Amino acid sequence: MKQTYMIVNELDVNKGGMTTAMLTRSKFFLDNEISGDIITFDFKANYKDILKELVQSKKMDKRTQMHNPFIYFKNISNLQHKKYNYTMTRNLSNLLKDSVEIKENSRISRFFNIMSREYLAYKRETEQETIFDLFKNNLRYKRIYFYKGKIVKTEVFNSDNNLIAEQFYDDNGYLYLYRQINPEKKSIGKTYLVCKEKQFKNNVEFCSYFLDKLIPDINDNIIICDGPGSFPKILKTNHKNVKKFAVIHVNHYKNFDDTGAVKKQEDYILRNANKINGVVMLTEAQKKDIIEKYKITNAYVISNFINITDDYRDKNDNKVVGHISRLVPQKGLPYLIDVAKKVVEQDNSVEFHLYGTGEEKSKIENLIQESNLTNNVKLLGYTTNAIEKIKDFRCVISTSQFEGQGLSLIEAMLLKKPVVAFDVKYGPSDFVKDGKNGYLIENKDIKKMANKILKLLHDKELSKSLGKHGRDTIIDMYQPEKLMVKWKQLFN
Ligand SMILES: O=P(O)(O)OC[C@@H](O)[C@@H](O)[C@@H](O)COP(=O)(O)OC[C@@H](O)[C@@H](O)[C@@H](O)COP(=O)(O)O
Repeated sequence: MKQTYMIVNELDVNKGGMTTAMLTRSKFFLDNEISGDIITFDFKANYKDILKELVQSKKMDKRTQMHNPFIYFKNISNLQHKKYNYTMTRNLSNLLKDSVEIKENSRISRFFNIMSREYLAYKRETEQETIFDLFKNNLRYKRIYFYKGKIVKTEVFNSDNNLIAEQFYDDNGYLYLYRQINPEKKSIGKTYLVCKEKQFKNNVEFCSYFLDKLIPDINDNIIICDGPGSFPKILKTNHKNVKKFAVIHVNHYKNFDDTGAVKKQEDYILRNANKINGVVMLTEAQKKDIIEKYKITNAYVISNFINITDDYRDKNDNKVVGHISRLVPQKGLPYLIDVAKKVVEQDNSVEFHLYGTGEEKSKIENLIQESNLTNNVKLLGYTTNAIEKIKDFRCVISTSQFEGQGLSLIEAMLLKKPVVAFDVKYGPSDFVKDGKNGYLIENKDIKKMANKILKLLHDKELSKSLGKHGRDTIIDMYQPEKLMVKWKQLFN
């Protein structure tokens, strides 16, 4: 049967967006006898520890594997030697051979050659990590990295101490990879593979070659590009039999813009749409605006699997409005404090709870101070247990000006809760049924959002009845077996 290779630049912990969605997608795929392997392109010396924590935290599937061009070309370079080459290590043992070791503490140390009458290098020693910074006239020109007893990587610097080149070593202590890095532009340039004895113009070229070397061109092996900046590496491949679909996650338009502009990264993925086997997106509304901005015929509509099956008995009848989302501009919290100003104007017993951490903490604190809704509108901060404090809220307001699918609300609905959400660009219009499960209010209409939010708070039954429909509405639209069937229809 057919095997999948999802694509993104990096994978780590504390990443809860694209990564979570890609990793969730893999789980369902394996259950439908299709492999959901990930492809990354960055160098992590400890990439093995990061992958094990994700599996242990039940965020990654044991069956999901990760392909990386540092791991791949190391395992191939490892084959061409038998013994460990301590050449680099001894070259360093030879640079510091006759130098005084000034141990500043248990971690920091400096080497001084009496004959050279100048400090030669610095040593930072920690648990399983030892770094060497080498100098010439008190100017850093090199950095030697050690991890698990062996040299893993060396970094070369210039006069301005800016990174000019990186070198990657295999498990037999040999140079298998190295690249040029533009000093000021901090951009990856001329990449040189050693075991292939090949030269790549940029990282994009190298990674295309890495995909050609990893994914065997065949009708079965399908490539799903999820990372927007990862697409050039997938568009410029030599595969002729391997299928390639792109997925637009967030809203494609340039955020908080009225000029009809589209984010550069996401603009390029849609202009080369023809070259791909199809450009898939979460909402049907985006399939229209995409056939408007790019007149595409390959655009498909498949939603990101909903991993929420929460069933509970809501009895907490308290006048409280909840908004669990990061404090990013796209959430438009300033509208939420306008809605709160009109809500607390009629009913002074209505409390506003905002949960999350981000770039607008001081913006909201000065906004809450204005109008003096201090005890009413409060910030609860980051919380692991979202469901528990959500179960307590009477209703969930979304003042977000743009969104991908409205995951924040799709979750509040699954927690049988009413939702007064602003009609968003590819947002609530897809699930929020005005009067049936919530209140889709036209954007920038505080007054319309306020009176409706008050109506939910002033009707213990209506709010519970609307919310009861909410969970059933989401379960009905977003069905795994048919979502998987939509995926299968693209693969077949
Ligand atoms: O041209 P290159 O030199 O090869 O590299 C420059 C390139 O333009 C960058 O690598 C891209 O910004 C990164 O590409 P991606 O968009 O595929 O990276 C994914 C992104 O970093 C994303 O934020 C990540 O998956 C984790 O997100 P989350 O924490 O929301 O789940």
